[PDB]
Amino acid sequence: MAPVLENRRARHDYEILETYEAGIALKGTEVKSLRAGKVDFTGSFARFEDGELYLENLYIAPYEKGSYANVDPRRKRKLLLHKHELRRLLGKVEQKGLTLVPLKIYFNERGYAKVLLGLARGKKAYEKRREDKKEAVRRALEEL
RNA sequence: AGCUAGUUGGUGGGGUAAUGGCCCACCAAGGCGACGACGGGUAGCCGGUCUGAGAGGAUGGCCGGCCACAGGGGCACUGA
RNA sequence: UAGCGCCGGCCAACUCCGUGCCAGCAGCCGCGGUAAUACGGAGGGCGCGAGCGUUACCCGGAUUCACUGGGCGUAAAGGG
RNA sequence: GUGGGAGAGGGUGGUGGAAUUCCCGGAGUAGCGGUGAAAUGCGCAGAUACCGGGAGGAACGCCGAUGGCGAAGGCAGCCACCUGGUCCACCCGUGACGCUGAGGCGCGAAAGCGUGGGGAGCAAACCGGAUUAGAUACCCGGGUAGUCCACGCCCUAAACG
RNA sequence: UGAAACUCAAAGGAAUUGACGGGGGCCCGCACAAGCGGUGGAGCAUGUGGUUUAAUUCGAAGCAACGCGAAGAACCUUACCAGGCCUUGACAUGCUAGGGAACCCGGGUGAAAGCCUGGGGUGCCCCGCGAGGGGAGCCCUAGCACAGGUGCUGCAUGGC
RNA sequence: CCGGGCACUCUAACGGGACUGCCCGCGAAAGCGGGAGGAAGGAGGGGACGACGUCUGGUCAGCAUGGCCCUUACGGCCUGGGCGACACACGUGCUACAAUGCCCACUACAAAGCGAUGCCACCCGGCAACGGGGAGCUAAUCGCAAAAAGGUGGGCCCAGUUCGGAUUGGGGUCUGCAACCCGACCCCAUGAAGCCGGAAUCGCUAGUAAUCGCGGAUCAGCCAUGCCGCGGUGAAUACG
RNA sequence: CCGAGGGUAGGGCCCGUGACUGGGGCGAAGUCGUAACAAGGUAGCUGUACCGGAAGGUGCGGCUGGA
RNA sequence: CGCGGGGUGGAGCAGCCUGGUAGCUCGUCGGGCUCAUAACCCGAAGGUCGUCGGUUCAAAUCCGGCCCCCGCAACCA
RNA sequence: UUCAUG
RNA sequence: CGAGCUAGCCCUGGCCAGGGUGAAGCUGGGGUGAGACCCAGUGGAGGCCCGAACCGGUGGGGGAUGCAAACCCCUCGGAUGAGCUGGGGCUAGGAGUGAAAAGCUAACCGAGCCCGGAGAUAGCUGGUUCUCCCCGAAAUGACUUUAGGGUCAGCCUCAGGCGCUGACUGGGGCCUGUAGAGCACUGAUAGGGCUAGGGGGCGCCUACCAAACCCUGUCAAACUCCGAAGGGUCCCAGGUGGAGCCUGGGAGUGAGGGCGCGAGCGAUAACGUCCGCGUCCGAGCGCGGGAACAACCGAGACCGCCAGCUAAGGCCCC
RNA sequence: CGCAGUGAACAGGCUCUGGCGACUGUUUACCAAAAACACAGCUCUCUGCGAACUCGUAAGAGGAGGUAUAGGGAGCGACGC
RNA sequence: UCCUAAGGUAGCGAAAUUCCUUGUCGGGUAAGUUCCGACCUGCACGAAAAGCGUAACGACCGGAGCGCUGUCUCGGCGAGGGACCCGGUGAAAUUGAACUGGCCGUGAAGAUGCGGCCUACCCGUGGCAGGACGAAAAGACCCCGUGGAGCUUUACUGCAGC
RNA sequence: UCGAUCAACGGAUAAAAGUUACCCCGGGGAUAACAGGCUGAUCUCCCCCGAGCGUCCACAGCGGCGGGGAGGUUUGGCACCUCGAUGUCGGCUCGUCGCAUCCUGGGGCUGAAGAAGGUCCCAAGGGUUGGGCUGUUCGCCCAUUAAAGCGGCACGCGAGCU
RNA sequence: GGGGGUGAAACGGUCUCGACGGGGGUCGCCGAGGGCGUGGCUGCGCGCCGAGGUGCGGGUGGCCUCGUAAAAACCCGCA
Ligand SMILES: [Mg+2]
Ligand SMILES: [Mg+2]
Ligand SMILES: [Mg+2]
Ligand SMILES: [Mg+2]
Ligand SMILES: [Mg+2]
Ligand SMILES: [Mg+2]
Ligand SMILES: [Mg+2]
Ligand SMILES: [Mg+2]
Ligand SMILES: [Mg+2]
Ligand SMILES: [Mg+2]
Ligand SMILES: [Mg+2]
Ligand SMILES: [Mg+2]
Ligand SMILES: [Mg+2]
Ligand SMILES: [Mg+2]
Ligand SMILES: [Mg+2]
Ligand SMILES: [Mg+2]
Ligand SMILES: [Mg+2]
Ligand SMILES: [Mg+2]
Ligand SMILES: [Mg+2]
Ligand SMILES: [Mg+2]
Ligand SMILES: [Mg+2]
Ligand SMILES: [Mg+2]
Ligand SMILES: [Mg+2]
Ligand SMILES: [Mg+2]
Ligand SMILES: [Mg+2]
Ligand SMILES: [Mg+2]
Ligand SMILES: [Mg+2]
Ligand SMILES: [Mg+2]
Ligand SMILES: [Mg+2]
Ligand SMILES: [Mg+2]
Ligand SMILES: [Mg+2]
Ligand SMILES: [Mg+2]
Ligand SMILES: [Mg+2]
Ligand SMILES: [Mg+2]
Ligand SMILES: [Mg+2]
Ligand SMILES: [Mg+2]
Ligand SMILES: [Mg+2]
Ligand SMILES: [Mg+2]
Ligand SMILES: [Mg+2]
Ligand SMILES: [Mg+2]
Ligand SMILES: [Mg+2]
Ligand SMILES: [Mg+2]
Ligand SMILES: [Mg+2]
Ligand SMILES: [Mg+2]
Ligand SMILES: [Mg+2]
Ligand SMILES: [Mg+2]
Ligand SMILES: [Mg+2]
Ligand SMILES: [Mg+2]
Ligand SMILES: [Mg+2]
Ligand SMILES: [Mg+2]
Ligand SMILES: [Mg+2]
Ligand SMILES: [Mg+2]
Ligand SMILES: [Mg+2]
Ligand SMILES: [Mg+2]
Ligand SMILES: [Mg+2]
Ligand SMILES: [Mg+2]
Ligand SMILES: [Mg+2]
Ligand SMILES: [Mg+2]
Ligand SMILES: [Mg+2]
Ligand SMILES: [Mg+2]
Ligand SMILES: [Mg+2]
Ligand SMILES: [Mg+2]
Ligand SMILES: [Mg+2]
Ligand SMILES: [Mg+2]
Ligand SMILES: [Mg+2]
Ligand SMILES: [Mg+2]
Ligand SMILES: [Mg+2]
Ligand SMILES: [Mg+2]
Ligand SMILES: [Mg+2]
Ligand SMILES: [Mg+2]
Ligand SMILES: [Mg+2]
Ligand SMILES: [Mg+2]
Ligand SMILES: [Mg+2]
Ligand SMILES: [Mg+2]
Ligand SMILES: [Mg+2]
Ligand SMILES: [Mg+2]
Ligand SMILES: [Mg+2]
Ligand SMILES: [Mg+2]
Ligand SMILES: [Mg+2]
Ligand SMILES: [Mg+2]
Ligand SMILES: [Mg+2]
Ligand SMILES: [Mg+2]
Ligand SMILES: [Mg+2]
Ligand SMILES: [Mg+2]
Ligand SMILES: [Mg+2]
Ligand SMILES: [Mg+2]
Ligand SMILES: [Mg+2]
Ligand SMILES: [Mg+2]
Ligand SMILES: [Mg+2]
Ligand SMILES: [Mg+2]
Ligand SMILES: [Mg+2]
Ligand SMILES: [Mg+2]
Ligand SMILES: [Mg+2]
Ligand SMILES: [Mg+2]
Ligand SMILES: [Mg+2]
Ligand SMILES: [Mg+2]
Ligand SMILES: [Mg+2]
Ligand SMILES: [Mg+2]
Ligand SMILES: [Mg+2]
Ligand SMILES: [Mg+2]
Ligand SMILES: [Mg+2]
Ligand SMILES: [Mg+2]
Ligand SMILES: [Mg+2]
Ligand SMILES: [Mg+2]
Ligand SMILES: [Mg+2]
Ligand SMILES: [Mg+2]
Ligand SMILES: [Mg+2]
Ligand SMILES: [Mg+2]
Ligand SMILES: [Mg+2]
Ligand SMILES: [Mg+2]
Ligand SMILES: [Mg+2]
Ligand SMILES: [Mg+2]
Ligand SMILES: [Mg+2]
Ligand SMILES: [Mg+2]
Ligand SMILES: [Mg+2]
Ligand SMILES: [Mg+2]
Ligand SMILES: [Mg+2]
Ligand SMILES: [Mg+2]
Ligand SMILES: [Mg+2]
Ligand SMILES: [Mg+2]
Ligand SMILES: [Mg+2]
Ligand SMILES: [Mg+2]
Ligand SMILES: [Mg+2]
Ligand SMILES: [Mg+2]
Ligand SMILES: [Mg+2]
Ligand SMILES: [Mg+2]
Ligand SMILES: [Mg+2]
Ligand SMILES: [Mg+2]
Ligand SMILES: [Mg+2]
Ligand SMILES: [Mg+2]
Ligand SMILES: [Mg+2]
Ligand SMILES: [Mg+2]
Ligand SMILES: [Mg+2]
Ligand SMILES: [Mg+2]
Ligand SMILES: [Mg+2]
Ligand SMILES: [Mg+2]
Repeated sequence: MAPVLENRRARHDYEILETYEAGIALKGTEVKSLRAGKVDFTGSFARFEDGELYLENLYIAPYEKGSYANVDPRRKRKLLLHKHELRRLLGKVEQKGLTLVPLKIYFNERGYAKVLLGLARGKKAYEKRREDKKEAVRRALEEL
């Protein structure tokens, strides 16, 4: 029921080489909050641990109908890919120096949520500032 | 930014070791106030101490002087 | 018995490793994004040493309340 | 003080023409208006332009300026009245009467407000026309308060040299 | 008349060098204008985006990437994917060392590579009519340092 | 083709020639407007040439290279596939959409080139691509080679056509161990879209644009219509 | 009589708090316009009034820190 | 609870005439412009016409009736 | 003389 | 005809005890250049304040055939004003007057009262006065500005004429399409088999997820291949009865109701409502039973009788 | 001197707020006195005087022996905005 | 984006207006459907049928405190005038006759009167009011009347006036 | 032969709309609102079947889908008495009754260790509070209580009152 | 206290919009996770009972030798 979400800083931070419509296996209740918009990806990507992907460190609120049936909210959820795609990205992590970041969590005609993963390079826009006068002149005094 | 009505002054007392509205009677309208009265906040004050180039700024612990307090407040007695 | 601070500049004393805008540092400027003399450790150094640092407070720097010792066109400031 | 001087200094009272609008009459005919270009609008109900007469309001072209006066605001047709400031000369008189001034008091553009009056132009608001993505704006048509007078308040300003 | 809380490490004045201007002046270039022929319409070729894919290798991204690196992709190229495989290896040597030392011929398994496999067997250092032994190139085995990377980073770089 | 021979065109060295050099007008001078002679004019026309630096431009995938990472794999070998896929979009080009055009024949006219495991003359065979002999060339000597557009005179008759040549089927030749993904051509069928193009946009100031072919590179073949060069015909306009 | 203290009633000053609200600072590369600085594409700023989501616009006047 | 009024493109709406002839703005997709997004320009495309049953040759059109939405009433006691 | 933003 | 109440106005008289606040002025002072202004005093202003008379009537209580067809008590509002009030006067009926309520206008005003038209009209309610005897309804249809009324027909009576025709029955002959029942049609249908179009991957393909057929099942007011009881009509008969048919006079009635049966509406509710066939009450509750009780059961009251037999119902007593 | 001194009688309960109406008034005689009506004030409109308007068939009268700062009507109802 | 002539401005705002509604928060109270202050998805405020304020004022209306109290928990006592007794004068509305019990039924559907039972000597006086569908007013609400008025109007038709 | 949405269609006028809470008259229980009645759809109660819960186990407690009643207190339906009047909501006052019980007294089961409680059977003899808000019955609360009963009696009660 | 409504969207008809692991099943040859294997093929099969060996030997039970009976230490302390 939720619209397309946004990984705001990752869309505006990492260069998206290509995408995948991945999948998430929700571990039992973390559904309606993601169906109402409670998701914040800041400090999260999708990390493998030697066989499979987990969407790491994603904070979703435990739903308030479960008065005591809450879940640890920022966890590593079992992401879903294909198997050749999965071992492909498992290779590509060590081939190219990537980081695998989500872009959105959008729903399909089966009424399911799919986390749109995407590749990174870094998109290094960070300006290493040119040297001010009071360091260039003491480097020049060293050069004297 | 006005304040004060024992407030300001006199006379006559009373009390005090003693002057004094220190307190009481009667009369007189006075006393104070932008040189900061009144109200509020803060504060023991000073020799000093610290700092400062000096002027000054801060501070008043210990030591020394003085006031005030002795659970808060009032009150006299005794006695120099 | 020798420790504590500090080593980007101010401020005396610099390399390596680990970290990768994270963990963290910080008094200001700012460092941190994969070669970090600014973070964490080691080496080395510097300062002080039974102390070294931090904090708060005060004075100095602050000529930044200017009496010594500032200004007022445009900088804050001329009153219509 | 004596003699003058210049001045949009201020206030009162008149007064003059141009121009705008409106009215009235004469003529007039298919448009005028408007912009960068248009439409809105005004117009065959005789509009625009043109002539003549009248009303009435406001500002005063040229002179006129890099001018003058005023303490500041400001102040501009001309006349008269009342009146301030200021300057020159004479060196005539007073004999330091001086200067600045917190608080005061007065003046204080323009806007604004009150009570009347006046209302021609201009014109916030407002309505329309385009404009533009949108336009609450520029541009254009209209259009009230206001602008104006008198009294009375407001008392700010890039009240700046 | 006129605060503080809180916040900022600046706010700001003049001036300089630039950049910019829907600012000016002057001057220019196929920049416009004047022309002629095109593209965009169509079919194809090639390159690219995207999608697909097991992979559709990667890089280039306004001008200044897009008939470009690619002045030759059936395999080679090929870096990619799939599968068969090999491990100090296609290679550069250099060491310890039983071995074979230069090398030729095939057979079998196999998609090929690879792996398994049998017949001829070295002048020379040499003391040699001697048994031969130290032992010099090269080559295979077991190892060693290492080779290798079209893996990343052209904001760490040279070069261009 | 030579016998005689080099006159020339040429070839490729070395030289000259063009500099405001002359003269006039303007002008302080530089220089400008013009003229003459010259083959040429006021940088004669083109190249190569691209400053200090910017875009933290591009390339670690041409190489070199610091750093980090893989080291029975991210290395290495091979077979096969892909790099060519396709719902579409884009960029650059090519052919087109015709009668100034197209088809067949015939005859001209270039420079630049490039070739001993190559270019292949000239025959024979095959309509043809090509195949079998084989001449010459170590190449101003032989070859690619035909030049095309032009011209000649025959066709077509404004027609989606004798325009167009995409597509698809069939017959084949070469290269290569190998043409199915995916080669090039040849031939015979096929004959589509397309009848000058939206909003926009590009190229060009003289041998330029336009049109036409040729060569080369890499290369077994080739994707080539691309690129790099060469010449043939050869404009309009630039008021400003 | 005065008298500390207590009460009552009403003042003053200061402080905490108060649904809600007006603004203010400050966040993350939010939305919305483009007001300013270039004749900021309507010269700007200010007084004041009115209006307008909003910067702002317009009127009257000033100023030049505009031509 | 009863009247009457709508249902039409992603949304907002014209409509559709006895039934046969369906569109408009914005949005959309592709292009063009732009350094890039806006804006603007060019090509189209999109709809079981509220479901359902009815007479009809044929329904979106006309007749019912049912579901959502709108506007009304729900008065006298 | 038009025309908003990174 | 009334403004003798009241509402307003005109003229002319009256009335308002007493206190209190302290306005403008005026006087003096402060101030200033002059003032504005600010103090004190003085003054006496007011739809000013408290408050009696007076006017009014706010809240409550009493009163309620009262003391009174508006009162009394307590409490209140105004009380020098838009005041109150005496006298003299004006205005009058769709008109006056109104500080507005449609209030007031002679004790009841959305149009006074009195007389007259006028014995208005009343589809309405009431009421209708002696006796006996005979016969005796209806509450239905059509139409109504009609629904409580009326016209006509139906039912009723009277008189006359006609003379077995009448209700009822028997015999015949028909008509019809209800109850039943059945799928022959129009539809709805349940299970199984067969098999056209969509759904599972869809190339032929896969469960009654699905037409027609097919056996077996059913249902219908708007279905009938059938279809009775009956009912209607005609004829031939029985039928002498407050039977009929016709003409004329007089009507009443057109609010019906219960019960039974057939149905509708409702809920397979109502002493519900609307019909059809009756019946009964209406008008027979007059009587018996039902405990009582119009319509249930029995039965049609001319009168009498201290006779009898009986119906429904009873038989222990009441 | 009383418990008590307007010693009896007459003789205000007050405050905080909020609505509505500015206020004082006036009304529904005889169930409503109010948040109604009026009210000064505000604007609109009409009327140049044989005035509009009103009453009356007409004269005539009110208007008014008034004259736009005046009358008639309508609305709102002090004041502030 | 459609419609309009135009889409409600300021100021108010669950209101004398808010249906849902006791909106939802606050405040007061122990507890507050009312009150006050707020927020405003205002069925349906809103600018001279004026809007929002407003000091004074009000026999207005709403809500709180304080004081005081028989208003009340919850009543009590006492006086006076009636009431009650006696003497005097002595009305009234109403009235079918009444020799007028209660309950279960029943009946025009709410009985003293009918049936069954159960109580019950005849007659008063003072009382309370439950019944006699008590009285009063030929319902004042509703309906019918082809009634009647008042009033309105872009009902119809006239007339005044113009 | 033509002029009728004279369609209110056997056609009142050739021509006609509203309102009355300012009302008035004649009438009606022919015709409503209150109440009663008949009914019992709805409402309240208990009653069957028992899927299914209740870890297990239909039944301690529950009880789908459905069914059968009772009671007349709700909202109604019907219009039968009353419109020549049956005064009408609530409160006060006084009560009285029913049981389908809220306590209290008994008791059964219990998923009843004890204390509690739940549910069901008997059981009206006695109770069943004081407040805040609202006109309120009813509710929401406040503080209690052993419990703060559900009703009827013309939604008891106005010839008793407000 | 009841009526309405959702707390993943065709008034049914499918699938984890496809994939990830966790459960189970299918397919094959890969010959082997395990193994009955299985016949063309192709033997004389060598363990007891035993003692010993390298530079001064605790180790090392057959890591080797060998039959009327006897041979070498592949490593460890290693002055
Ligand atoms: Mg940064
Ligand atoms: Mg940086
Ligand atoms: Mg710096
Ligand atoms: Mg002493
Ligand atoms: Mg003293
Ligand atoms: Mg100092
Ligand atoms: Mg003390
Ligand atoms: Mg003490
Ligand atoms: Mg002493
Ligand atoms: Mg140093
Ligand atoms: Mg970290
Ligand atoms: Mg540190
Ligand atoms: Mg690193
Ligand atoms: Mg480092
Ligand atoms: Mg300091
Ligand atoms: Mg200092
Ligand atoms: Mg000084
Ligand atoms: Mg400044
Ligand atoms: Mg200044
Ligand atoms: Mg003047
Ligand atoms: Mg001057
Ligand atoms: Mg002198
Ligand atoms: Mg002004
Ligand atoms: Mg004003
Ligand atoms: Mg003014
Ligand atoms: Mg517009
Ligand atoms: Mg004004
Ligand atoms: Mg001023
Ligand atoms: Mg100002
Ligand atoms: Mg100035
Ligand atoms: Mg100035
Ligand atoms: Mg431009
Ligand atoms: Mg094209
Ligand atoms: Mg084309
Ligand atoms: Mg690419
Ligand atoms: Mg390029
Ligand atoms: Mg290939
Ligand atoms: Mg290949
Ligand atoms: Mg080896
Ligand atoms: Mg880096
Ligand atoms: Mg570079
Ligand atoms: Mg040249
Ligand atoms: Mg590298
Ligand atoms: Mg790379
Ligand atoms: Mg290299
Ligand atoms: Mg490899
Ligand atoms: Mg390629
Ligand atoms: Mg092309
Ligand atoms: Mg041709
Ligand atoms: Mg060549
Ligand atoms: Mg040959
Ligand atoms: Mg050659
Ligand atoms: Mg040649
Ligand atoms: Mg073209
Ligand atoms: Mg164009
Ligand atoms: Mg070539
Ligand atoms: Mg190529
Ligand atoms: Mg953020
Ligand atoms: Mg601006
Ligand atoms: Mg701007
Ligand atoms: Mg601008
Ligand atoms: Mg402008
Ligand atoms: Mg400027
Ligand atoms: Mg505004
Ligand atoms: Mg602005
Ligand atoms: Mg404006
Ligand atoms: Mg459409
Ligand atoms: Mg729609
Ligand atoms: Mg009503
Ligand atoms: Mg333009
Ligand atoms: Mg623009
Ligand atoms: Mg923006
Ligand atoms: Mg008379
Ligand atoms: Mg009067
Ligand atoms: Mg005086
Ligand atoms: Mg007085
Ligand atoms: Mg008075
Ligand atoms: Mg009275
Ligand atoms: Mg009084
Ligand atoms: Mg009074
Ligand atoms: Mg009084
Ligand atoms: Mg009289
Ligand atoms: Mg009247
Ligand atoms: Mg009347
Ligand atoms: Mg009358
Ligand atoms: Mg009569
Ligand atoms: Mg008559
Ligand atoms: Mg009738
Ligand atoms: Mg039947
Ligand atoms: Mg059938
Ligand atoms: Mg049929
Ligand atoms: Mg029949
Ligand atoms: Mg009738
Ligand atoms: Mg009878
Ligand atoms: Mg009987
Ligand atoms: Mg017998
Ligand atoms: Mg007294
Ligand atoms: Mg009043
Ligand atoms: Mg009255
Ligand atoms: Mg009053
Ligand atoms: Mg009254
Ligand atoms: Mg007069
Ligand atoms: Mg009013
Ligand atoms: Mg509200
Ligand atoms: Mg409320
Ligand atoms: Mg509360
Ligand atoms: Mg209350
Ligand atoms: Mg409203
Ligand atoms: Mg108005
Ligand atoms: Mg108000
Ligand atoms: Mg009052
Ligand atoms: Mg109260
Ligand atoms: Mg009492
Ligand atoms: Mg008796
Ligand atoms: Mg009875
Ligand atoms: Mg009897
Ligand atoms: Mg009684
Ligand atoms: Mg009665
Ligand atoms: Mg009656
Ligand atoms: Mg009638
Ligand atoms: Mg009348
Ligand atoms: Mg007429
Ligand atoms: Mg007629
Ligand atoms: Mg009719
Ligand atoms: Mg009346
Ligand atoms: Mg009235
Ligand atoms: Mg009754
Ligand atoms: Mg029942
Ligand atoms: Mg049942
Ligand atoms: Mg009952
Ligand atoms: Mg009835
Ligand atoms: Mg009645
Ligand atoms: Mg137990
Ligand atoms: Mg009881
Ligand atoms: Mg009752
Ligand atoms: Mg009563």
